[PDB]
Amino acid sequence: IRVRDVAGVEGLQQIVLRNDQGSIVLDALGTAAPSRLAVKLDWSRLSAW
Amino acid sequence: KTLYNYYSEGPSTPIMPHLVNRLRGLDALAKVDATLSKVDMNAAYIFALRPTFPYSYGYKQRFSNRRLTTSALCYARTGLSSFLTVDKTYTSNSPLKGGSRGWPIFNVGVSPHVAEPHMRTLSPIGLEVFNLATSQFSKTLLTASSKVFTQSLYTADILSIFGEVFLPHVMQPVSNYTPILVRALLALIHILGSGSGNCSLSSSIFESSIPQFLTISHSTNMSNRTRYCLHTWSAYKDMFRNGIPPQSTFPPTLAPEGSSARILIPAALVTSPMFPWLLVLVSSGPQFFLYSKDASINTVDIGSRGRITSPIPDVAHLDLHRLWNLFRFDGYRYIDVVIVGVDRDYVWPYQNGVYVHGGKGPKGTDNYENADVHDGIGTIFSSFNNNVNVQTSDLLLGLSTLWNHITTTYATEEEVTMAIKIAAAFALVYPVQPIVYSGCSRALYNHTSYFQPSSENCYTTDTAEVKSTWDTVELSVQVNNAMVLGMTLPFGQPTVSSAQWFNNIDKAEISMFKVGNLPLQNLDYLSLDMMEFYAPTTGQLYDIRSDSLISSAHRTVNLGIGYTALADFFAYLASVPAQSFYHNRMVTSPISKQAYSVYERFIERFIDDFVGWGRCDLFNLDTLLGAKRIAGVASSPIPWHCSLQRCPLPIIMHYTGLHFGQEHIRVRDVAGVEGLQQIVLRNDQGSIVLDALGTAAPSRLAVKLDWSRLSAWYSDTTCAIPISDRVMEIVNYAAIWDPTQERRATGFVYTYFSPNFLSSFNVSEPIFNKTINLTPPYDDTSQTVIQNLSMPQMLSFDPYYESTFYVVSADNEWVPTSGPAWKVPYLENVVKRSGRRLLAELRIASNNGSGDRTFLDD
Amino acid sequence: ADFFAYLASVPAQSFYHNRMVTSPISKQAYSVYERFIERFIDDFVGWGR
Amino acid sequence: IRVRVEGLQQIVLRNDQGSIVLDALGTAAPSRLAVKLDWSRLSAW
Amino acid sequence: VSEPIFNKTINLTPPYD
Repeated sequence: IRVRDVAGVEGLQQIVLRNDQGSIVLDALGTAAPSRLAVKLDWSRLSAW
Repeated sequence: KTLYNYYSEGPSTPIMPHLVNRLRGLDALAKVDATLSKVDMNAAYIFALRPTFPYSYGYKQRFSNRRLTTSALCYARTGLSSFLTVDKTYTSNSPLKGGSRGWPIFNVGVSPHVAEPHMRTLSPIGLEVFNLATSQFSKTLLTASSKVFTQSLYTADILSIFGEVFLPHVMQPVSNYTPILVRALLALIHILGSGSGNCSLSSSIFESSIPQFLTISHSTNMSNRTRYCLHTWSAYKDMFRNGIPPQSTFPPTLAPEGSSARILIPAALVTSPMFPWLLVLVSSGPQFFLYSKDASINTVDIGSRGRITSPIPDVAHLDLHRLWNLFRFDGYRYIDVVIVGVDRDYVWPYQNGVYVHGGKGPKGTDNYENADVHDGIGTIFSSFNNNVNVQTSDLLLGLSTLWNHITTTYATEEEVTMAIKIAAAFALVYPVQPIVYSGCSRALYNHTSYFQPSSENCYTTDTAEVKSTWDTVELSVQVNNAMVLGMTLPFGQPTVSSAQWFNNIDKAEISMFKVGNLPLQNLDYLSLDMMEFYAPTTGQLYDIRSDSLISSAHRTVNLGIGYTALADFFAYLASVPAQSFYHNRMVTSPISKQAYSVYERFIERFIDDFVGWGRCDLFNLDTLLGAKRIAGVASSPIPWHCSLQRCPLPIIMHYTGLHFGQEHIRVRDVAGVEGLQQIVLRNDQGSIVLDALGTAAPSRLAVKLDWSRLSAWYSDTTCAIPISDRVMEIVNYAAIWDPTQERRATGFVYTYFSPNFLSSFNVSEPIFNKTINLTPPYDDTSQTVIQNLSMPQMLSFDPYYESTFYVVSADNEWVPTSGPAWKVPYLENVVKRSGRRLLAELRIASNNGSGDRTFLDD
Repeated sequence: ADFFAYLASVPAQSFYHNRMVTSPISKQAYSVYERFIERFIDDFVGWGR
Repeated sequence: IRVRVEGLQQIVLRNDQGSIVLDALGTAAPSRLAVKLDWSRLSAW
Repeated sequence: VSEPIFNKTINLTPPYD
């Protein structure tokens, strides 16, 4: 379980949705779920997930 | 570098060099990316003008078994972002919750000092004129070189009308654009609003966000206007003898109103959006008043537990002033605007019905003969007309364009830096400091003159949730006047001037005393640069953030908050009591002027060491010593033991490096009497009456030799403030013993912030719109215990002479060297970027795929 | 200029009669495009852009 | 008997209305230990 | 005052009383 304070945006991804008029509608932060290959190379990723 | 380096560094023994070096380092860290007011205006504005200061909070108690908050997270902000008043057309007298009857005016004068002009390079035409004027002639009657003698000293027949008009300036080419840059920074910050979002005297009404729509109001009485005349170049030069207008027009600084200044602008630059902002920012102000278009949408009321009520109960009878309305600037009173290169049928592209001297006339005729004088900037371009609704982005577009043009073409890095530092002195506005008072223990009732608990200037208006017991201010007329008179700027100066607009009568009251002064902008430099007689300085910025108005404004607000924090630190070191800044500062104990005599030394040394401007323009005692005093407002019975402190403690720790962590709370068992003193009182019969234990408060010299003593002093004397009752836990065990007081026993003072205001700290950005949750969902400690963000007790109740005083045991069971028995609030600064700030950083640093920065990187 | 507008992703519709009332993409596109234009003008023409 | 550098103290007292009522200079009477270590201090006293 | 100009806005009163 992670308790980090975060000040540098490492590991973060911007999630954007835009309508047909070109205007942004969501613009939310997000973290990427690990792939099964990633856990195959490092099983602790599954524990973190 | 914010933490790790700076948050792990504490104060050093020579404290002024340490504080100045830290402030320089923090200014280098103040970074809002310039390519952010491109994709998201509002987020960039919020980041620039309303910074956050994250910190962690906790409490400690010795024998509790109750959970209590341990590592909470909060975001501390300072300042008024706008001002709430009764509307102009309120004919009633019933008090309105949050609506002040009037507002302060922070009147700024014209400095007697002149910004030092640095050297400039001439353009090819200026160089031609210089070479002509320095050439060798025979001065015979055959050529025109004799006309300087046969016609007049001021003849154009050798250097043209232009080289003749600009001859003194091309003999010695210099310029300085600091005054206009200062006015630009101030206009941006005052229109948008720095601070915490608080927008009232009520400490609980908050402005939802940066306003989106503004409305302009004219006032003949309050406004500080400039008179304008419009001429074509041909018409302007035809009103002087043999043509040839005067060479220099810069007036003496003591008499800017004596003559008429002129500005020479080519026809190409007139249509620029920066031109009306050029006429503003160099004139007197405010020439018009700015209000939020609708107060119901952008104002909220925050309860003591964080509940947000969007429509506050008296929206329809309130006006939300911008800080623009609270400041008054002195500049030029008469300005001639001369357009160069237009025909005799020239038409003023802005406001209709305005005819340029020598342009198109009212009847459709050309070569208009009258030089009409227009009173105020609003009588020309209609974008500043009365009752005009505008969106703030279009209003500030011209300001941003002006800043970029001047800084990238005419100014230098030194001018921009100096303008930022000067503007910081006027960038923030704070309310009168609220303080509470613990009272003293019943066991010491006969040895005190301050037995009962009390509070001063604690005003809240939320009725949705339960109100804190310390907030008992009733906003009557006299109290409203006193609280307005207590409001201060970052260096602590209050204002004596104020305005008032209700019923249907518009009235202003300006005093001779001024909060400060700004230098005049020399219009000759502007004319020379727009007429292209000086070479541009385009390659002399060296910084980045200087070409952008918004990044510079962020630097200015950061510096201004730093000024406030350092001023509070200095007031603590100088032992300046909070009451020395209230409305009745001049009629209470003589300690006020004595404290000023030390406070001024601290501020003057800081300003000389860091800013570099003339000190008297940025801080002086005139408004402090010119206090008016309201008769019908008696002061609360509180001892003068707490310092000035307009900022919460975490901000002060950010700017000074003070450490107030949990490691300073003492839990010793005590078996040997080390560090203890016996406090004895005897009556005239020789019998003992008190015989109490006590610990000696540290002297300022002791903390100067060891700054950790100050951290320990905070732990030994601070208690968490309760919500529902006026019984602080500390008074059950401890009291102050002051031999310099006739009755030696007192309680504790504790600068106050109120739970409503503290709930605004629960969100990482100051946006409050009924979808934000300010209530801590899994911690109920704040339901009964308020954070204590006050600076500790003052360490000296006499500005000049040092006398030891003590914390004594009031109950005879608690031993002072054992440690506190109450709840002790430790603190720590934390580096933490908000989610909104991280999203913006991803936009402009990892998802920025603009064509430039890819293809024009070479 | 056409090549720059392509490299700067300046849409064709940002030069129509209704370029201001259609989308906020237009102002951003102008901001990007003017940099290419000024850089070229200074590098080649030498006159004041 | 003295007839003519700084071993004195400024003694301050204030009342409830923040007003200084004494603001006077004073000098400390010697302790009996000081008299024991220097008997001329009693003569000065 | 630094200059011999005295009309109406000049403050000739002694500073800080």
